[PDB]
Amino acid sequence: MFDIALYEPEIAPNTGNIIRLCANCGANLHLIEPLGFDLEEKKVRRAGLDYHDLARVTRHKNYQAFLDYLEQRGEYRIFACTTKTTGHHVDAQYRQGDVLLFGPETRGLPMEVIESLPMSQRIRIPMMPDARSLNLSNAVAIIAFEAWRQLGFQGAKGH
Amino acid sequence: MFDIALYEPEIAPNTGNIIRLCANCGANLHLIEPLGFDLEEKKVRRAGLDYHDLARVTRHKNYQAFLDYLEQRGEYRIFACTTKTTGHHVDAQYRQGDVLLFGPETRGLPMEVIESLPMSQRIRIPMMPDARSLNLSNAVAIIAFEAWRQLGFQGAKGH
Ligand SMILES: Nc1ncnc2c1ncn2[C@@H]1O[C@H](CSCC[C@H](N)C(=O)O)[C@@H](O)[C@H]1O
Repeated sequence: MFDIALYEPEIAPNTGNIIRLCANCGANLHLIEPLGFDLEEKKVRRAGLDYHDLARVTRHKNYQAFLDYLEQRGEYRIFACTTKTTGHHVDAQYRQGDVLLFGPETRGLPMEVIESLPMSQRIRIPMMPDARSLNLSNAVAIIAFEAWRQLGFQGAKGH
Repeated sequence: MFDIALYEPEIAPNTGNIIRLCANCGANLHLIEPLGFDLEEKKVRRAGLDYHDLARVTRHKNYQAFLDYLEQRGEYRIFACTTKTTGHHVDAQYRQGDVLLFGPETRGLPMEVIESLPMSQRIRIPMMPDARSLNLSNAVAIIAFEAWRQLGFQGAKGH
């Protein structure tokens, strides 16, 4: 129903956490190369997963490959998840086909990518005043579960 | 505000993640001993933390020490994150003074602790069927940011 996309993810445990999370809320996961890690079976199993958990995972050679993929697939909206905007994750009206795009742990999303999208499709999780940024998988968790809430948790156990 | 409490946390990176998270949303963090790890200065620095992040952290000898601390301080409600209930994190009405209680990664909260609280104060995060459990930090993030949302993000940058 909606997808999650990591731009050049750097830290493996984060991507592990985000794979569990996508299974939990039923999102597909997009990893835009280059990655700071391999999905080697031995590291994947050490973190309590296996090859079947990596079915929702699609790799792309670069950002433009990722855009070409979405166009040739169906209707979509990209949301740029960044500290560098004024609009909250709760003020966006989410819908089937949306893509939540997240920046790398260190540099964050490139200015060009964020600027390619209108204000309405840029979203910041509120933070205490003396705070620089959330851990990547925490940001994905928060924004993913706000989108899912707005979609009435379509497809959840007992719901 | 509201607080977060970890019952016998076992895995260090999770608790590191959760200390950053408490600073980011301005919650106090309660660690109920025994822990599965030491908080040695060299591991704390390796995980990108300092004195200021560790001021938010209060340790308790056991569950009852944690309860004694809370009643010596004012009104409070404990909310337990558990799979053993029907109520979603969204369906609870959170309020200033509430405490979000989380079980150890490898064990979950003791039956007795969950049973000590009424149905309304037991909460589960929605899950798609037959999905691996969330990383503990992500579960804390989801429930913490729902409580914060209901409190209109009191105290966030520019509020
Ligand atoms: N408050 C917030 N709102 C929205 N997304 C956030 C966020 N905090 C982190 N993220 C997401 O998590 C990614 C990794 S954090 C990167 C920021 C970097 N440490 C810096 O100095 O700026 C971000 O690019 C963004 O997509």
